[PDB]
Amino acid sequence: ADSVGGQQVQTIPMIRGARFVALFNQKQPSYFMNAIVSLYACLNGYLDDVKVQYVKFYEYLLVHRDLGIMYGTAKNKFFYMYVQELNYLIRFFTLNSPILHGELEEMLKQHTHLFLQHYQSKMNAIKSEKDVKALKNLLYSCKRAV
Amino acid sequence: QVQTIPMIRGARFVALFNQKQPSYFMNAIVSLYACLNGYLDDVKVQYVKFYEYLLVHRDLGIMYGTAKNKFFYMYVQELNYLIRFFTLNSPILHGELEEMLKQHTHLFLQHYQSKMNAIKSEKDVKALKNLLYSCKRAV
Amino acid sequence: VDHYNVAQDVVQMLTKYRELQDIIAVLGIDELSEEDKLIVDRARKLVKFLSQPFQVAEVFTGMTGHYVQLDDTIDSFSGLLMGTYDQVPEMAFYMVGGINSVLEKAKKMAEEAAELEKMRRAR
Amino acid sequence: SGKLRLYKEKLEGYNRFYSIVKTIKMVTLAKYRAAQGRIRTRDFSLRYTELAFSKPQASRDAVVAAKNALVYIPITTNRGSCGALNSNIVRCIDSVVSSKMVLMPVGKRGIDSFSKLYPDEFRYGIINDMKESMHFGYATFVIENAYEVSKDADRYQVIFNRFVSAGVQRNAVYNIPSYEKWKEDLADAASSDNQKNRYLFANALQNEEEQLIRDFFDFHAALAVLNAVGENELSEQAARLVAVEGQLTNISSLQQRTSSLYNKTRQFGITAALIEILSAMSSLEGNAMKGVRRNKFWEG
Ligand SMILES: O=c1ccn([C@@H]2O[C@H](COP(=O)(O)OP(=O)(O)OP(=O)(O)O)[C@@H](O)[C@H]2O)c(=O)[nH]1
Repeated sequence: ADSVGGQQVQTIPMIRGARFVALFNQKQPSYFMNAIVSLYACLNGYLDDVKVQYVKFYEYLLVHRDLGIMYGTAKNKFFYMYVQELNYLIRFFTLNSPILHGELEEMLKQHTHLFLQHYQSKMNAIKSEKDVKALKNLLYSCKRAV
Repeated sequence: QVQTIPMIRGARFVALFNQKQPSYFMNAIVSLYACLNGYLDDVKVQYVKFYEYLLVHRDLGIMYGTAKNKFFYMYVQELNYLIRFFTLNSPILHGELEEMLKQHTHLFLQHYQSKMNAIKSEKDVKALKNLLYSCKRAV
Repeated sequence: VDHYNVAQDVVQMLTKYRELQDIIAVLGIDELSEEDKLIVDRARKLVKFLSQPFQVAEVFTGMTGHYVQLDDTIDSFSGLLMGTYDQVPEMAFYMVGGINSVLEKAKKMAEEAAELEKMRRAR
Repeated sequence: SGKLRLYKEKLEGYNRFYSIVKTIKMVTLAKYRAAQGRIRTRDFSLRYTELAFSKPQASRDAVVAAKNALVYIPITTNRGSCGALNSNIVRCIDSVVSSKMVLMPVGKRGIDSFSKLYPDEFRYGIINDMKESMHFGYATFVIENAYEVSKDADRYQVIFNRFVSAGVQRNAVYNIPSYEKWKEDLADAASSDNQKNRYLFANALQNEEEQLIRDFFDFHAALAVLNAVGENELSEQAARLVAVEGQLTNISSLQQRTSSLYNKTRQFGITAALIEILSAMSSLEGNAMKGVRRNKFWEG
């Protein structure tokens, strides 16, 4: 409200408020586990290094994919986003609990590292007439996919 | 802040208009005449109510034994109908009016405002504020 | 008459504090004169001193509530406005009732600070 | 209705305007504070410039005596909303109108204000984008353009705004006489007992070469211009805050007035609609007529 006509200052509250506003965009209702995990990841600053345009793609990879398993780096024993039955364990035990807090942080850190290393790096190197359109279509599809 | 003669008298008049109870005709007209003729120019705005209270109720001239008027005193409430008859500018009631106003202003500036301008103690500041509150509510 | 005078003084100080808050937000704290700084400190103490814990909230807040007498409030605010309690820390007025509570909280804060400093010197 | 929505839209627009002006106030205050640092670092660069040019002189003889061009370099802001600075500068210039007056104003507002009022006493103006810090190069550009405007000029009067405090912005003048007149005055001070405060300064200058003296003259003239522009910028930022605060107060008054009108209009509209409906209902009821009752009246 105090930077409408001036260059904004990229402080921590704004760096996370932008992502939070970006995450609220969705077409279909979200399963509780996916939504709470994404909100927790954005709350602890795991999306600080992710551009606001790629937040939806990051969330889609977190939910419907598993970078750790893809690159053979996942070390968690049970906490994986493909285990849809962790929703009730999360509901009974909050994310800020020793049962789930450690593996949750490990998975989020690994996913953020792999994303920044592999996907966003290629996104920032897009220079063509068709790759740009393909990236735009992918981002739009991910916007209404999660 | 340029303060010309009209501004000073206007501020004093606005200060005098602050009232709680209706004022007797003689007191109100005498105070208005004193303010209009520039007798409150040296009096600070915040002390106008105290000055008016001293003029109406108390009598500095009698207190310090420096009174020269024969009849014109604020304690003589009978003068109200004499003032109402001719004017405050009549030659009968003009000389004594000016004399008592000048004496009251001189004594006030010499004794009361001089001391009020030399108050720094927190207790004395509170006492002065209480005095001003009381005066503003009683003439 | 004392009640009315104290109430008017508190209102005037709060209004002046709002004006000074605007000024410092524009220019800065260090630009205020000596009188303005004292007014700001007293007004902040007043704002912190107007809060009170209710006995109804003892179960939830866990701290005993206070029932302040009328004369006690008048005396406390009159003393604060004059400047008698210019040495008490600002936080001593937060969520307390009366003036005795302020003194007790200030003493407890001083004791806690002394104990912490003594422990620090050991290590 | 439409009129109610009209007032609602007007109030929303005023709110948007108020928010934008508040952001402008914040931005201006940021630069006011950011370039407030000058205050600590000023009032020491121009010490021997005083000796070079400070002279208590009458405002008439210095004006009437000269028969060559009198250059004037008023300092004016590019953007409006500063306040009364430009108006006061224009008034000062108007009071000094002469057949010898020549204007090389500074800033877009100064150009646009002195071009129309003084068409035959205006040559061209200088403009600086407020992107970098006011530096020596800008002052040198101004001085070079001033010389080229009138090289045989009796003096070069710079009029600017001095920022005494956050709320005080006075008008100040720097007078820069021609090299010949300055040399004459310097020689008189060095020789005669008069101008005893500049005696050492004048004698020191005379001992040196003439190129050094000319460089000294140009260097200190540029310093004076630099001081003038810096103070004008600071005064403009401060002065600008007053104008922005005035605009905010005006916008708030307009918002209050429009809100009052909106409330009044909606109440009147509701009342009028209800009265119209009730009038229609009463008209319908009145036309109704009670017919003959078909009941056993005798059975009672
Ligand atoms: O033919 C000449 C004569 C004199 N000068 C110049 O006139 C000035 C006379 O200066 P001084 O003779 O008064 O002082 P100085 O010995 O300390 O000289 P510097 O070492 O400071 O230069 C000096 O700055 C000298 O260079 C010339 O440049 N050319």
